[PDB]
Amino acid sequence: RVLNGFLTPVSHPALPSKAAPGQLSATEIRQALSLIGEIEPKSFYLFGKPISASRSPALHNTLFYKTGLPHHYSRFETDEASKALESLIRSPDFGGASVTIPLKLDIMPLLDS
Amino acid sequence: ALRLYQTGLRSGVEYLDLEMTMPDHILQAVTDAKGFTSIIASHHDPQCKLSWKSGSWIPFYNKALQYGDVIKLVGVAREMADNFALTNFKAKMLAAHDNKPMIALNMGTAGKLSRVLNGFLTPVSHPALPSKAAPGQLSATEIRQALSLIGEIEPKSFYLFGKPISASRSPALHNTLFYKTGLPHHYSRFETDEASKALESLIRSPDFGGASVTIPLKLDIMPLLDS
Amino acid sequence: EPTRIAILGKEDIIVDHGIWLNFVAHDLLQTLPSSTYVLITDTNLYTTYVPPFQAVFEAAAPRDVRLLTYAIPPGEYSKSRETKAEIEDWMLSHACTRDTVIIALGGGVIGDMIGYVAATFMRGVRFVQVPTTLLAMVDSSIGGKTAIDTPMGKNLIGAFWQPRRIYIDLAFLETLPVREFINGMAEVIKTAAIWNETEFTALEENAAAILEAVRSKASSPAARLAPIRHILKRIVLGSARVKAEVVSADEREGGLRNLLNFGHSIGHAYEAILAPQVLHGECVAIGMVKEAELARYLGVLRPSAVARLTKLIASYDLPTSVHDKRIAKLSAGKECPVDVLLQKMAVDKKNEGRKKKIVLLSAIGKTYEKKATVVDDRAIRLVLSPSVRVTPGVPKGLSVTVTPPGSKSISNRALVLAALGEGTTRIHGLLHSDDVQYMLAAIEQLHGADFSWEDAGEILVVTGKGGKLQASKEPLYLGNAGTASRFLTSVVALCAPSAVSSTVLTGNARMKVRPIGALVDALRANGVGVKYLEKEKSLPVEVDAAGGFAGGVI
Amino acid sequence: EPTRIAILGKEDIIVDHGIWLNFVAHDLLQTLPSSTYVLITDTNLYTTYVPPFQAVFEAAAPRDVRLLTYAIPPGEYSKSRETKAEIEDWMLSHACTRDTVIIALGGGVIGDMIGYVAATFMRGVRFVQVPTTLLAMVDSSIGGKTAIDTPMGKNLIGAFWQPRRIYIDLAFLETLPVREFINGMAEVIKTAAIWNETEFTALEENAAAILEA
Ligand SMILES: NC(=O)c1ccc[n+]([C@@H]2O[C@H](COP(=O)([O-])OP(=O)(O)OC[C@H]3O[C@@H](n4cnc5c(N)ncnc54)[C@H](O)[C@@H]3O)[C@@H](O)[C@H]2O)c1
Ligand SMILES: NC(=O)c1ccc[n+]([C@@H]2O[C@H](COP(=O)([O-])OP(=O)(O)OC[C@H]3O[C@@H](n4cnc5c(N)ncnc54)[C@H](O)[C@@H]3O)[C@@H](O)[C@H]2O)c1
Ligand SMILES: O=C(O)C1=C[C@@H](O)[C@@H](O)[C@H](O)C1
Ligand SMILES: O=C(O)C1=C[C@@H](O)[C@@H](O)[C@H](O)C1
Ligand SMILES: O=C(O)C1=C[C@@H](O)[C@@H](O)[C@H](O)C1
Ligand SMILES: *[C@H]1C=C(C(=O)O)C[C@@H](O)[C@@H]1O
Ligand SMILES: *[C@H]1C=C(C(=O)O)C[C@@H](O)[C@@H]1O
Ligand SMILES: N[C@@H](CCC(=O)O)C(=O)O
Ligand SMILES: [Zn+2]
Ligand SMILES: [Zn+2]
Repeated sequence: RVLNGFLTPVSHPALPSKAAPGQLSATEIRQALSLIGEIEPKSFYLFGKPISASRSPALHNTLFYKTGLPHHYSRFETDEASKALESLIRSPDFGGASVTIPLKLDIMPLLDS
Repeated sequence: ALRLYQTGLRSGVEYLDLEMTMPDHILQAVTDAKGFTSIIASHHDPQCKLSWKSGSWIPFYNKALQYGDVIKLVGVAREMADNFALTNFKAKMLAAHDNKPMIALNMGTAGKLSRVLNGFLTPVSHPALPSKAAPGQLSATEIRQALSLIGEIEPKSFYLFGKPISASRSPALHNTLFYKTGLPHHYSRFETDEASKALESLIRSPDFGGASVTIPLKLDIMPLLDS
Repeated sequence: EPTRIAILGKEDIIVDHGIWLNFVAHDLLQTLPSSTYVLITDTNLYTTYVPPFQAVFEAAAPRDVRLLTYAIPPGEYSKSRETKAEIEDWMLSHACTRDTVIIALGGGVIGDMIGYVAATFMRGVRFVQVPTTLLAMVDSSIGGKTAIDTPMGKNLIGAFWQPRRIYIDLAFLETLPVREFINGMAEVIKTAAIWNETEFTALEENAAAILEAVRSKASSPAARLAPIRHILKRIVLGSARVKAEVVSADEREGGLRNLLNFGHSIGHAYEAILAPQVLHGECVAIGMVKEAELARYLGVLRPSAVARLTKLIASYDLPTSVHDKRIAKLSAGKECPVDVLLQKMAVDKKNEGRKKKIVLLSAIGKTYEKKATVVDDRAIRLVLSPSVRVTPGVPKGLSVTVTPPGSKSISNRALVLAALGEGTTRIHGLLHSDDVQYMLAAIEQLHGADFSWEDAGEILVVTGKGGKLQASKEPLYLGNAGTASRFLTSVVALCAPSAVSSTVLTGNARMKVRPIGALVDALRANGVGVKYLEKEKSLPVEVDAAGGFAGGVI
Repeated sequence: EPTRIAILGKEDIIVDHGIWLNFVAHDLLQTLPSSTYVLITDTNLYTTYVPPFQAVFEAAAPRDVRLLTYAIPPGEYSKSRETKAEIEDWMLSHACTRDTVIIALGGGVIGDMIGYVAATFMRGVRFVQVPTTLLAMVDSSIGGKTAIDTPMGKNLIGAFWQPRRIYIDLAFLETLPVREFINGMAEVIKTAAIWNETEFTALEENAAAILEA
């Protein structure tokens, strides 16, 4: 069930039964895949400042945990869209990023589309 | 190396890892003075020159067999299949030589499954350590919860027998430790004044993992137990 | 002196020296023309022997001709269904067609596996054999038996498929390890034991000299083997000719070819359990001893022959028993239960249905039948088993004449005082012990007597030289023969000074810590010089070449 | 009217009707004596045609003789390295020795696979062919070409290994499905096209009548 990949039938704890005995939930399979190399972890970022009191990391890390993914979201304070920023953005570890003040406009040139 | 190997043996270490690549004159010297130390005869293949299917490991297995109390062979997985072949290989070796157990792994993130399925003396990491000894090794807890997701560690029911146990902290205690250690087991209440026939249904069930017993059943339980 | 050997009506075996890197490439291209040549060996051999052949071959080959190369892992585990598929799938990657000519470079593992690939690739293609081990030169490469192992046992799936050529380049023996040399000597001993008692006798004498040379640390691997270059040529030619003739007479093993599985009925059963850590020839050695002991139990083989075969096997440092300390060490104490051995013997290919067939020696150099003989399970079980269940009962009114083995006390003396005398004595019932075997060779080298056998070794013809012995320059190795060292210490004092003024008796590691103090005290007292060479009051001992003792009081 | 046909110097092909459940068992026991007979077919054929043969055979066979049976999955996928090993490992479970006589009951997939097993088992053992498809009666069972497929292509690994007997019982065509009939007509057309323009012309006229029936 873990290794099947395509349209794996799953269970869910809120349902009264399991359709078949010993089927795993989407979350369980997804965290099983994570424990083996099959869902490779990714870095997610918040770009801008001030982001000391931003709830985005709490938000996305919680959803990663809740959905069974191994990804991680973190701070990256910066006033400008630097060459050091685009190292992270173009890294193969890059999963995605939120962008807030003052970079909502200045980021666009670094992106392809 | 020789002096370092002897420092290990002199220190009375329970296991000592010598590589099979070491020259014969040192393999002999360390083997002769090993005493009650268990020798792990090891070989690693980081450049991926060897193969599980083809049997290019046999020459090392044959060598490790006569030097080690435990064989440790580690290769590289490029694809998921490379873990299947390893598992098959190990099984064939244990059938042929029951008396010398094996640690068999694939490095890399592709070979994470081989760590889960290895079973015997799997090397692990821990988050509190600064690095991982090898890239992509899993922690004991991670492997243990990986084993749980595949049913290699089948879940078990744990119980608290007696009364009153409404305000007992045992369930909080053991369920937390199950979660913390990576086990899939579950602990629950079962109030009862007597050691009933209904109690021993749970106790003799194949789902039974164990149980705490409190007032008033500490004495009345013993006849139901074998030993 | 490139000698060829005929097999199946053509001289397709050639035995020479240094033909791999000249003759072979040219002979392939001229006698077996093809678009595609496939050279397969193992990982141990590849980088040493393949690249130089490629250079030679690709220089000689024409424009539209190609040479493909591949190495498989070494050892028994490669005689497998997987390795077969691995090779075949690789060949088909390069669109190898039916005209392909395969070159098996290696020992019997390569010979058997690659030959079987050749036998089945596109329902059969041409291949040649280039044996690189002693075993393969004297046995595996000849005969066209190809196979793989399954989990059930040895060579259970395969094909008869004759190579177009067998190129035996004796030079490959130069880089061959000592263990693999001894391994192949098992097949050499086997061939002599079933076919030629004279070659057998040569193998006995050559044993000491062969091992010494093979274990030598001389200035090159070639100079290492030079002192026994003539012996090896005799062994390879001789052993190859026997097989070639046997194979010609009986290619598909309808009868006569059974004889080449001497020691293999039981040997292959051990090997199914002990491989890959225990080698084939090592198992054959153990099996030969049990199949001899079986024949002895059946009253078909004389005990003297069994002792003689066992001693030969042991003198080449092969195992005589499954309980050898080296087998335990290599196999991690792997057990071979009788029930499992019999289960492996039930799929021996000589068997006619449930009836197990085993080659029984009648004497050294002869076989009971010119094929394998049906043996009862009960007898095979008794030989393999460690314990005996004795059924009570002996025939009513029995009367028998039984001769136990000779007493070694009276037999050891008999040889000494016959050798010292004038005239010629025939000794019946002599116990051919280690003391006799080493004293006999000792006196031979002292030119003290002429020895000779009759009735297949049961009678020792001794013509003594009346005490006129000659001091040997070379020391006399005795092993751990106690009675021998004691008798010879006083006997070798009789020999007149010829090459040297003295003559030295040495032996085993165990002999060197064995007392002879009182006897040396007697010789010194009776005017015979004698100095200890290592430890005091024990061998080795250099003892003077007087014309006997002084005499008088002793 | 049992007509025999000569191949490689002997009349080892026999073409008759209803010989599977009488003649074949007796001919095996009389002309190819053995301690062990191994009858291998596929799952589609087994329960229809094997049990009645076992009854006949075990009634005729002497005391110390045995008949082993085995079915492999049907179709091209069974001409494989695996199925080969599966059969061989099974045979060796029952200590099949060199005297074993294999009976290939089925079409060309069985003929090719089981024949190749026969060709290599203990470096070759005796086997016979009992073709049950039109194709196998007119092509596969004759000639001794045995092979398996690899991922690369068709019949790339195999062996020339002639059966001692080829028993062609036309009655097997009775239960053969329509598609497998048409399948074998390709080999029949082929043979006529390379060799005989008169048979070819007959195949033209017979086409309408054959399909209808
Ligand atoms: N076909 C037959 O009739 C026949 C006869 C006897 C044995 N066999 C079979 O042969 C096999 C044994 O073959 P083997 O004893 O040659 O073992 P082998 O082919 O594995 O060779 C022995 C080892 O020595 C190495 N080696 C070979 N030539 C060398 C050289 N010149 N220098 C250095 N290293 C070298 C090889 O790489 C290997 O590690 C067994 O499986 C046995 O069943 C077959
Ligand atoms: N060796 C040769 O010379 C040669 C010649 C032609 C074809 N072949 C090979 O033969 C194969 C094709 O053989 P095939 O067409 O016989 O396929 P097949 O053996 O799979 O049989 C066809 C199908 O019909 C079923 N069947 C067979 N006999 C039946 C019966 N009496 N009643 C009902 N069902 C029956 C089988 O179970 C199977 O599903 C191919 O792999 C081809 O390469 C070999
Ligand atoms: O402070 C934050 O975390 C954020 C603020 C807004 O700009 C959002 O649009 C942004 O995605 C996240
Ligand atoms: O109520 C509880 O949690 C318990 C109370 C004690 O009797 C303990 O001995 C028992 O194991 C658990
Ligand atoms: O003189 C002899 O022949 C011997 C006498 C005893 O000591 C024996 O124990 C010894 O083996 C031989
Ligand atoms: C298909 C497969 C299932 C399973 O076995 O996991 C569940 C079932 O409901 C789906 O139809
Ligand atoms: C052996 C194997 C390791 C691994 O590859 O996970 C870790 C290393 O430290 C051990 O020696
Ligand atoms: N020595 C051969 C015997 C078979 C033969 O050559 O006939 C072997 O080990 O297989
Ligand atoms: Zn052999
Ligand atoms: Zn066809």
